[PDB]
Amino acid sequence: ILSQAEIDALLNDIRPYDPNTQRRVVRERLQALEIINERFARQFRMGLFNLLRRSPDITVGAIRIQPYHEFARNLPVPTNLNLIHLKPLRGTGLVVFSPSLVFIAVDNLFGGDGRFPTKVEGREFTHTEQRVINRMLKLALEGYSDAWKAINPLEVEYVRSEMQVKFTNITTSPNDIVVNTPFHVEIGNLTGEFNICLPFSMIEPLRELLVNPPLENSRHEDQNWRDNLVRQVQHSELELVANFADIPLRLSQILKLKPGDVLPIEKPDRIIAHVDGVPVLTSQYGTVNGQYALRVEHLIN
Amino acid sequence: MADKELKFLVVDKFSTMRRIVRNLLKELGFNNVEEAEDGVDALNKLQAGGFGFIISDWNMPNMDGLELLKTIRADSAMSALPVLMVTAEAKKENIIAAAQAGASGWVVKPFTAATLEEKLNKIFEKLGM
Amino acid sequence: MADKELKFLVVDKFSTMRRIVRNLLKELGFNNVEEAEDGVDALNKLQAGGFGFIISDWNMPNMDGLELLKTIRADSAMSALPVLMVTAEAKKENIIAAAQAGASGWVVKPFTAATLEEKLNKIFEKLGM
Amino acid sequence: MQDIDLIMDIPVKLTVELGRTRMTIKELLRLTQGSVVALDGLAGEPLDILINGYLIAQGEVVVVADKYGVRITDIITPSERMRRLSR
Amino acid sequence: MQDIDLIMDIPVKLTVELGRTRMTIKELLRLTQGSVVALDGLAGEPLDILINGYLIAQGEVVVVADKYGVRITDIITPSERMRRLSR
Amino acid sequence: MQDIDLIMDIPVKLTVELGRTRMTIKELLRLTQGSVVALDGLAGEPLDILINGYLIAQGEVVVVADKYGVRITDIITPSERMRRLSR
Amino acid sequence: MQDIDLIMDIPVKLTVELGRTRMTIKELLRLTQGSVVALDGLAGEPLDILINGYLIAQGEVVVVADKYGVRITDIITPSERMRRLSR
Amino acid sequence: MQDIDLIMDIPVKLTVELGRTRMTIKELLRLTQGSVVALDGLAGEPLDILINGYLIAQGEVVVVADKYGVRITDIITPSERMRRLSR
Amino acid sequence: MQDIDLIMDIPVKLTVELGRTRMTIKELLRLTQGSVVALDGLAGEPLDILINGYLIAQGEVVVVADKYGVRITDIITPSERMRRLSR
Repeated sequence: ILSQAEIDALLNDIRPYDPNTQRRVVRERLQALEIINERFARQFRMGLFNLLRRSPDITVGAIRIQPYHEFARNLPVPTNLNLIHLKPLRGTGLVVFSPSLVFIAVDNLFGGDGRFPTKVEGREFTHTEQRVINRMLKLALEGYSDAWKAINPLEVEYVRSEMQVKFTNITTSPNDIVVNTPFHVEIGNLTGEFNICLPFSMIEPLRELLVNPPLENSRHEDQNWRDNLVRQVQHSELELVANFADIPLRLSQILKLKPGDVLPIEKPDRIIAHVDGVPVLTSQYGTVNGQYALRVEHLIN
Repeated sequence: MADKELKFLVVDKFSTMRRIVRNLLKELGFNNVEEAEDGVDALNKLQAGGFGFIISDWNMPNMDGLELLKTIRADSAMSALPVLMVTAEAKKENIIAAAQAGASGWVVKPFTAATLEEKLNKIFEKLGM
Repeated sequence: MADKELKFLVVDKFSTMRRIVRNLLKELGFNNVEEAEDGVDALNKLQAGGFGFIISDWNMPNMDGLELLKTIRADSAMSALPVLMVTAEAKKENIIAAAQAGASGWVVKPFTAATLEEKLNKIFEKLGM
Repeated sequence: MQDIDLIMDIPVKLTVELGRTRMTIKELLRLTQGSVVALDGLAGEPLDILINGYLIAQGEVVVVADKYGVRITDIITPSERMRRLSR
Repeated sequence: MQDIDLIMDIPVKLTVELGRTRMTIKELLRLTQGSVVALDGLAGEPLDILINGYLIAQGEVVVVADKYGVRITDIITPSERMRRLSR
Repeated sequence: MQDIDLIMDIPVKLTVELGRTRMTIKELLRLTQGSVVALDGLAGEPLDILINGYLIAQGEVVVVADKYGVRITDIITPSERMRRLSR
Repeated sequence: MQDIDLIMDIPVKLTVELGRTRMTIKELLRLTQGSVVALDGLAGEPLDILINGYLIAQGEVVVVADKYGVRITDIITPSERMRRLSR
Repeated sequence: MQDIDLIMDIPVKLTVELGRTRMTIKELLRLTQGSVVALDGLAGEPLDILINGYLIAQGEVVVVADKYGVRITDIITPSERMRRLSR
Repeated sequence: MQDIDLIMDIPVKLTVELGRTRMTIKELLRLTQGSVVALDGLAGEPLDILINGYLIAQGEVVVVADKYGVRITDIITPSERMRRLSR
């Protein structure tokens, strides 16, 4: 069985800005998404072991981030496309089942020895194959929902099934950024793959939650830790800076400044104290014990 | 660039596969696409003329892809017509037989749109289109 | 360094052992790994070609490792193909017979990943890879 | 001086600071209405003059007809620049 | 709502800023035709939206039928505002 | 050059504006999340470069390694100066 | 919580120290390019975490995606603090 | 040399800083056990060497027999001195 | 004296000790508010002057305008160094 390359062999830092790129991309690593995918992977491996009576090997691939059109362009056709909803997040998610994985599951469920792989002829899946895909998708959605519980409880609901990417309509524009997580499934000598693709706008509100690699916290231990940390930080020193007033001028007048020159300024009724440029309070100025003193009036809330 | 008005003949025993191929060609800028259910219908439509490219499946009822390619090559008016072969199993013997018959390209199911676009570009470059 | 795209053929009667060997090879940087259930299937896949290294078990149904190694060495196109022998019992007579047959290495079950890596490195150094 | 006038044609903001001091946040929280905070600068010393937060000169407080004013006293130079840097 | 309508009967100008940066005047004079200036904002970050020079929101650049557009994303909020100030 | 260096030892802020437009406050209130606002500048035209709110040059948007950048194209020039002031 | 938020609207600087050691100025002058200086802290011990020069916690060095990071381990506590002081 | 010896008969403390960064107090409060904080210094860059809080040199981290060590690389130098002060 | 000025550019802390004495912890526990502890130094003797805990000179207490002050009297030298060592 010749691969495409074998068949071909035998037969033979400055970039322009395109506003059609939606550059709101996350250059930070989504560790939390990686942990969720690992948990999802394990929970599903179990489910597949229970369903198929065989031990599956599921490998999580790299979480590649790319525009939607590129993701669509790299999807083998025909393929089983399933639309899912991740409540309460807004949007439609995709669970992509490759025909090879579907055929392997059908073989295992119906007593297939696995010695005769079924070649994809490009035909539509039958009703029995549709029911098998249904069961696999239900198991996958249950595993995904259970995996997401530790970070953010989400309800996964199946919407409809499609065979062509054009009917998915999960993104407003072909250039929209989506998050795709490929999975490789090995069953005996047969290898299958499936993909989970999520639009970035769906997970954009949870960007900070997805960023850091988090877990193992508490409610009372963390409470005491936070209280003691707050107590410790209160001893830190800050530089309190009070500005007398502000004068709008030009650079030419600065060059003409000489000893004795008087610059008119508006008399401030209150003096604003700034910490690293951030105002914290308003006060009146005075002299106490031979030093300039500020009489606090209000604290900036 | 290849002529966007080039006429394509998609031959496959499955209507869904033909629709998928037509949509992929439309996404590539080719809108003149006709469909054939088997080799006999493909040859009958070829006798009408006007086609510039053929995408045919290997195993089809009443005529397989190899016999259709041989018939096309045996016809002087269509001997130079490029034919793209799409199959489910890439057996070496079948590929060698198709190459000896004069196949312009080979695609293995399942495939992506990128692979089809690359094959079409290579075929057009070989033909100088 | 050995070519990371080198194709490996793992032959063993147990699927779990083949999966373990494939995972160990993947951890070593080799991702092109195929599996064979017995000597007959291993020879059939070898007739396809493209393999650069073989890991085969000694006792396998319908063909043992020694007969498979002898058949590989008897073939001119595959006489230079390295073969790694993995066994459960390291009898001196069997080891001598395999060495006379042209075995590139020998591994005894159970083994660690370090031992397999050392054997692969030694075989590659002997072959100049 | 053409480029010089070109850049001069830009409005900029001047800032005069009464003084600087360092305190802990706990002490800041202990401050209420009427609380007293001392500054590190001696009474009568010329006040720092800043342009967009950059210290370039020192001046003295005067009252102009009903408005506060700053009398330019002395500028900087790398010597004072380094001097205040070390200071 | 009455005062809301009264001020509603007024036109105002909205300003969108690509980014901000700080440089010396010497570097500005070194700039010629084709010179390159980098901005402190990362590529793809929402751009500042200003009303009469006052930052009130952030938005993203879109193209509308042949025209540039700004997609409203989030209001300024006090904390982000103070952060930009300290910047 | 002496005064040039003296003013060179000062930090200033540079501002790049995507575009300008005029709208009523009622239209601003009609704007919600996802609303579209058109700008008076044509797509691709060089963007205004401002120093402390003063327009001094024009530039084009570029991406530098992962960051937005402005390519200096041409100075403001004074006839265009008055013209834009009048606009 | 009100005062907590009021002080929360303030930026502060965090400092992580690799280690501490004592040496004479003569030894410092004997240091050249490539010279080696030993630290009093054992290899692998958590590093001191300081806020504006004040030690409040200890952490361990980690690498985050291409950047150094400090893993929070334990707060300073009074006894450990007094111990470091006596040190 | 006499004054050199007179000051040589004095103990001083040396401080090595892993890196520096700026963050808001709100972000500091969001930090818990296991939280990750990035530093402004690139991985592998020589670390700042301070004497009583004064930066005088830079060094690289080494492990000595079971202990952390700093390899002296280069002195601070004064142009870089002002630059870091400005930072 | 270049290296000398280099090292001088470091802030250091000076400590003046009123006196020293030795007592048992039981006696320390017997101390309450108003308790009296005697020092080994005679009244009027110059007080020890320490730099970072290192004794380098002796001085006398004076009052400066409203503030305590130490009048430098005499330094050390290995003779006094050994003398106080033996003392």
